[PDB]
Amino acid sequence: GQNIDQPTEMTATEGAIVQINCTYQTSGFNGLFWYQQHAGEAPTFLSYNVLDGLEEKGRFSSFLSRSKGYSYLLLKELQMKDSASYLCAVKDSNYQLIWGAGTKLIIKPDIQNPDPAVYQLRDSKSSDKSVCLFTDFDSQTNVSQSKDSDVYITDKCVLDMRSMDFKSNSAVAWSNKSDFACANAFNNSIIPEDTFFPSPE
Amino acid sequence: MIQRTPKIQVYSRHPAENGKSNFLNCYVSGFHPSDIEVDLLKNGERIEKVEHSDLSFSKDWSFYLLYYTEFTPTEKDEYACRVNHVTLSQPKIVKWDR
Amino acid sequence: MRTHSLRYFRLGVSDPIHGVPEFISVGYVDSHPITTYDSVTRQKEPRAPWMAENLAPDHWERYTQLLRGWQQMFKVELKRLQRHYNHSGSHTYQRMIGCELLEDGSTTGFLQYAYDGQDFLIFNKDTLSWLAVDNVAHTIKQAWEANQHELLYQKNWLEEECIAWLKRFLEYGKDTLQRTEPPLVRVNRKETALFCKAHGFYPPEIYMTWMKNGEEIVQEIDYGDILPSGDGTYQAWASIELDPQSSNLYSCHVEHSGVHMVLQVP
Amino acid sequence: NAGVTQTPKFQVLKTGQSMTLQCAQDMNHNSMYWYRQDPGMGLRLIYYSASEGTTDKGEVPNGYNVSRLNKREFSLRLESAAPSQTSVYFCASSVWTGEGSGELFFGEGSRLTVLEDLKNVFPPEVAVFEPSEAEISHTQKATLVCLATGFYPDHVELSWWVNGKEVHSGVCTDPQPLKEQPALNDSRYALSSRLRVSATFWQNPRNHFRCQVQFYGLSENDEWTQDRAKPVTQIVSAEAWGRA
Ligand code: NA
Ligand code: NA
Repeated sequence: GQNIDQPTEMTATEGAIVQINCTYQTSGFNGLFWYQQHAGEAPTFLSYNVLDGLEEKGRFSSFLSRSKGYSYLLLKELQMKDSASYLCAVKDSNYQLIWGAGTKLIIKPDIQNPDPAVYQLRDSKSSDKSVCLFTDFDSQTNVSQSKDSDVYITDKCVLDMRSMDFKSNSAVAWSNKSDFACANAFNNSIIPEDTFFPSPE
Repeated sequence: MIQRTPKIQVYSRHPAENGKSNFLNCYVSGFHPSDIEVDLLKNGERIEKVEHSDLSFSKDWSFYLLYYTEFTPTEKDEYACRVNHVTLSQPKIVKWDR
Repeated sequence: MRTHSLRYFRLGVSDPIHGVPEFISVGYVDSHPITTYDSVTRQKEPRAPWMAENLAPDHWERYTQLLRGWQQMFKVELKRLQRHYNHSGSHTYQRMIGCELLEDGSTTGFLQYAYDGQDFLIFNKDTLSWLAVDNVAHTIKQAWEANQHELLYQKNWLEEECIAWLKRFLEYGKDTLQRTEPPLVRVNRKETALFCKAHGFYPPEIYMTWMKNGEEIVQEIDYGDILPSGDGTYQAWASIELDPQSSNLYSCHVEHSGVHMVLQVP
Repeated sequence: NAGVTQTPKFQVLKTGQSMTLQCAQDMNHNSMYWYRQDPGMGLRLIYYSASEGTTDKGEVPNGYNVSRLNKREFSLRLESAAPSQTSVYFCASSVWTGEGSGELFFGEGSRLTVLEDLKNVFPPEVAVFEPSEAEISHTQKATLVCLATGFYPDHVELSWWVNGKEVHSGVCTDPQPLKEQPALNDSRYALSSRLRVSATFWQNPRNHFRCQVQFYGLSENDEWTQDRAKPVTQIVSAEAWGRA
């Protein structure tokens, strides 16, 4: 049959270069498309190739080799706004579009001054939950999901304070258990040795 | 605009022999535009059961057609093809010659 | 193999006579029609039996949809040309695309348009540009050449896709397209000239000429058209005027599908 | 100007319910399409319309119907909704079809969830948690956290409001919800968001913070028989004031 193959997910560092591959086996060829789709949004057209070679469009370049049946989308000087899924699609001999599953591009921010810490947020009088914030850690740190059923841990989020040109990673953990404490909330993750744990009470 | 008059050629499928069943062809070609009217004639009378191919296209943008019917040639019967086109002030009749 | 070609035609008429379609599209392999579509049927149908037997209904349903779209675009384009020419009445718009697979393995590819049966725009797939015949075509040339990606698409379709379709259709109807029926050649006199006629031959490509004492005389020869006989074979002829004041050795020469033939007139 | 406009943004359906998705384009395009997007696979064409006056089935026509009402509009019809039709639907258009280089213009998308029983639908519980004092003294920054928990399906829009105005700078919301019970198939969801401001901005006692979650749920015609409150479309929010 006809299949389009691209990697499920790619992770690169801010400011670096990433190459997203797309190989296709189709009955006939009338061009290859690349689309960008931010999470929760509509795909938007990026590029079109039908003859062999490389075409540039700002920071993005698209290459095509008809004989090898593959293409790549080249992203230079990666920025955080490049975080999205990238969809490749090929028109076959009957002008039908065959879509690849898409590649999710994750961008690690460059944290100039890491200050990893786990903070206890103040309780809410309308909630029985205790909330902990693991924040300001380097982008190489991964946040593992909870191994306790009544403890909930979200994946890391990259926050951008525009006025100060400041970026920081953070993840949240919460629970209503009596023995839940921020000192052990992220115990299932590999956290930096210098992580700051302020005193309770 | 340039309007091109049709070229009319009347001929038999096989080398004709009196008494042998044959096909009388009228090949109309080189005309433009596409609207055209063709009739095969037997002794000056229109032949009812006459078939024709679909309108065909040439590389020089003109059109062509083939009208034909099954017949048996005799020394007495005279055959012709009558064609009408916007480039013709009156119908043109081309007789079968052999 | 011999030289083979695949071609698609489109015809658009702006103010057609009642019952006459405003849009027609027909495909050919060599001299054989293979597909047909018009604005009346609004369906793509086979015109050769070996096409219907090798293409699934999914193929005809898909291109029927594309042709309905191509019909609408053709009407919009003809509407635009006739407005730019400031022409009233009924006018014709034509398109021809196709390719050739030559005997030596080389390929050719072509795409061009016509207005009122005359050349309008001709595509050059090597320079990737359109040749305009007048200023109405020049305006269209500017708009089409601004879309560089579509020019590249046309080059790929002509050089790659068209050739692949041709080889595909060539295999489907090889019993028809790749056969050889030699011509039957005869010479007779008519008042006074020598007519040398061939008939019953396929493919239609044939070369007939007269020679006088072993020397060609093309200006003297009258060449007849290669005409369909109606049974899948073709016929042709060539005449030459007879000189009544001197004896000469006339001979009809016929070449067809790699075989040469000589008929000396006694 | 508007491009491709499709509605509705979200929709919950019971098995067997009817549904019509609207799509209009104002770009004078001729070709329109209806896609569905599912995890782990590329876009699949449901139906398409090469030009006004003709439509044809795509790769997955079964369960759907379309109407090319005019040159601008191309509606998708689900006559008897099925759980397999839970997906994100995208309508698109192009200038023409049968050409190589013409690209597609996509609408914003429609997220449909089809359920056997509406008793699985829950609105979110929303709470705001004020910044850590240790964070303020260590970093001179203050991070508030908003938790939206226990909602189903994942049809929520979270936003922060500072002094009556919606803000986006300094805001990070989880791009994907968290399954509260990851083993269950119909698990309720949790969503977290952070708003980080300077310490001086948080320490202004007049500054007001609010996180709002728009939940898309049931409507008037949806039948409800549970003891708890009917989980209709609603806004759930919580607030906090600056602390000096
Ligand atoms: Na006339
Ligand atoms: Na259906």
